[PDB]
Amino acid sequence: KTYVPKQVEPRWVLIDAEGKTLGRLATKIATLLRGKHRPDWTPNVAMGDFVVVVNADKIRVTGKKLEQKIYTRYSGYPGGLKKIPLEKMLATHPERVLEHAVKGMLPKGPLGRRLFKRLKVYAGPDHPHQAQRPEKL
Amino acid sequence: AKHPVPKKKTSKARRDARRSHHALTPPILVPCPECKAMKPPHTVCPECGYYA
Amino acid sequence: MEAKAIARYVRISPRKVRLVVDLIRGKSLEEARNILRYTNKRGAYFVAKVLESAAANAVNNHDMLEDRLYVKAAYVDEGPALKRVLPRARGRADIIKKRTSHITVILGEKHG
Amino acid sequence: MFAIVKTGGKQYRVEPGLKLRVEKLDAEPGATVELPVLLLGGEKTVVGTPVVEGASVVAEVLGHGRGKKILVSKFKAKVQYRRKKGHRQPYTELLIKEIRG
Amino acid sequence: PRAKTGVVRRRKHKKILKLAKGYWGLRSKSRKARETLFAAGNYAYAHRKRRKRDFRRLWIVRINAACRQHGLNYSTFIHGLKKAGIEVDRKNLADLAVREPQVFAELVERAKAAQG
RNA sequence: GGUGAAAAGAACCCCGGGAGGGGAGUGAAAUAGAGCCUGAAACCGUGGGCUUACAAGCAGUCACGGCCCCGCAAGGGGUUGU
RNA sequence: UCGGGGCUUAAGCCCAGCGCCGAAGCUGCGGGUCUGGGGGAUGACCCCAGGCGGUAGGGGAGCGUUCCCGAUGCCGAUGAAG
Ligand SMILES: [Mg+2]
Ligand SMILES: [Mg+2]
Ligand SMILES: [Mg+2]
Ligand SMILES: [Mg+2]
Ligand SMILES: [Mg+2]
Ligand SMILES: [Mg+2]
Repeated sequence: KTYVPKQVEPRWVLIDAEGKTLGRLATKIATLLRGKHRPDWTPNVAMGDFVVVVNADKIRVTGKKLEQKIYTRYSGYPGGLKKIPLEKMLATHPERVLEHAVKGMLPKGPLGRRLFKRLKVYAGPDHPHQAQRPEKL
Repeated sequence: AKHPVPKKKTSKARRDARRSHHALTPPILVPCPECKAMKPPHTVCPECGYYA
Repeated sequence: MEAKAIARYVRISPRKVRLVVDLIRGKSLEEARNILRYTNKRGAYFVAKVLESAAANAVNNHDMLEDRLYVKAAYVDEGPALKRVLPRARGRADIIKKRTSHITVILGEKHG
Repeated sequence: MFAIVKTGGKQYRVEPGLKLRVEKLDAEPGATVELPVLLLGGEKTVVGTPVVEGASVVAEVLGHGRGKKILVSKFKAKVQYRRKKGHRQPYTELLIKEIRG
Repeated sequence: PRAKTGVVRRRKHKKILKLAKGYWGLRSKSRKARETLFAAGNYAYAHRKRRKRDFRRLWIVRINAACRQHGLNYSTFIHGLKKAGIEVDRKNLADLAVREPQVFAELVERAKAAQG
């Protein structure tokens, strides 16, 4: 029978974001978000590495995107289709742009939402100085 | 019989759930100055009497 | 040790008395007595009467002491039902179901 | 000594003597049988060719026997078609003994 | 001669109702169970074929994530072995990445040289 | 339509207005106690094991894990988290 | 809204190349069954190979309930049927 893993300590990670393409970066963040990188993978338990990102505003994006890219927030009320361009998100809470990126690449299941928690994001940098901080590119 | 009609026989589980708040609540009583009997607050009582 | 006391064929709805019963389940004897006393319900009377008898049976037949017993358990059961007719508009004849109860009350010795 | 060995079309590592269960085989009840098929070992027995050359994993056939009766059953909607059928797989109780490479 | 339906049916039913025991609502208390069983029946058979596929990929992620740690693609890894002529590492027992990683490592080294 | 071999159909005490019970007693048998042999199923209910209040569904099935229970062991049963 | 996140010397389009994924198709190991063929005083059974989705529909082989012969028998209070 295939290996039956057990409790594993959360491996935190420190991730840059300057000049990093939105999609290309989110990809690695998600794959590392779940323990999919470690050969001891197990979709059942879900034990992905705690990813913490900084320098959110620094994220690059190709061609017409700051102006073209649109987001959609729909309330249950009529006409509540409220939509926002990319430039505005960077103005308000910019961390959002990357979150809605990773969130979109995370699985639809409940545990996936549990993974989205493992994902921390800001722009300064300066994370909540906890302990772990294994830098990466 | 007319327009209002139940579409489906409600599941036994769903039925019991409705009667969630249905549960009663025990009355409130207190020892009286007379006998040790338990009178309801702000009240007299038989086999005990009262004053004033 | 435990003492039972059943009241079969009581003209009253189960769901109705179940409420009263659920109040005293696992309660001290004297404590329960007072509950039934001032509880605003019809089912109270039938549960109080039988529960009262459960104490008598516990004493005069099982050497249990009045000052130390409680309601180990209790529950009502649905007996048969008295089906009746009912004249309805346009001649519809709907049967009515005056159900009956089977209140059971079992006392028991406390501790030591 | 993790010794691999393919028999019955399926392969699995092998501990230094331990109770294992493999596909049926034409062997005596409690006799002995040698599996020339062998892959790797304890000290990195790199398998040059598909299967290692001079090497063999032996194990005493502890006995034969059938097992859990898994239940198969076909069905198809809007068409009277349903097939109840039982099936239980036979297997040999290969007790690992020698593991000489 | 008359032949009462007798016990025949009751035995046929409870026989089935036992098999369906554990389910939900009337679905485990009546002929509804029968319907449910047909679904479960065709589910077990379909999920029996799935069970292979499930682990097929289950190991592949283990394998790929493993040799990707040493520095190479899963396709790169396998190609080397298929070339080196080593059917040894059946994808299942490729789990060595957890058990005796050194062994798995040398298997990678073989794949490295076997390619070129 | 059916108590039981036989009425031996429960004297007497206790709670109670009664009904109905708890003792005692008869009987091989009283969940054979009186529309009473056998008593299945729907349906109602109490106690116990496991489970659930960030969750999306023809209700199951496939895998892993936890908890409870049987076994010298491996193993088997119940529950369901993902 | 391209299935969605996303994607710009591409995660788009055209040209060429090597490698891998991926079905219940195929191979591997095991068991069924039917058919044809071989061993065979030996009926028997062993071995080889191939077919085996399936409604109307045809064919074939069984299980089970009621009753009769079997019964002036056998099982049965050390417990039949249910
Ligand atoms: Mg009227
Ligand atoms: Mg009605
Ligand atoms: Mg269908
Ligand atoms: Mg009887
Ligand atoms: Mg289990
Ligand atoms: Mg025929």
